[PDB]
Amino acid sequence: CLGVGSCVDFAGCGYAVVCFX
Repeated sequence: CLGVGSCVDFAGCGYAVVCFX
């Protein structure tokens, strides 16, 4: 869940700057 749009964190926001984390 971040303001980035490269990947997703699936933390409710649906935005992650990484996919390996």
